[PDB]
Amino acid sequence: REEEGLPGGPVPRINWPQEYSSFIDREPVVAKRIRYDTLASTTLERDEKQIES
Amino acid sequence: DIMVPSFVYNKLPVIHFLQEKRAEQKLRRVLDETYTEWTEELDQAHVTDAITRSLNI
Repeated sequence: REEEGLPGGPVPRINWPQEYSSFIDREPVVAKRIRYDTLASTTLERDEKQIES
Repeated sequence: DIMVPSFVYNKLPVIHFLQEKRAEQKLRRVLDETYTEWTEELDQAHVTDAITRSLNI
């Protein structure tokens, strides 16, 4: 995945256009987008050389 | 020259048998004390969760 260039972190299978229509208030929807967008922009990986050491 | 030798010769078989049984008992005890110890290591999911919290997500 890194060679291809896709985001390292997991990405949920969501259709935010539907979520916007479903929810009445944007605040929870915007917060959810902020969390997932931040999650998809971070590499949840550790250095397994030091860990094994 | 005659008596003690004869009685020693008579003793030999039983002692040999008993010592063989004793050695077998030692080997059996050695085997019986062997248990495989399965160690438990901190699940990496908690590490991933703590990483997420540190990000302020």
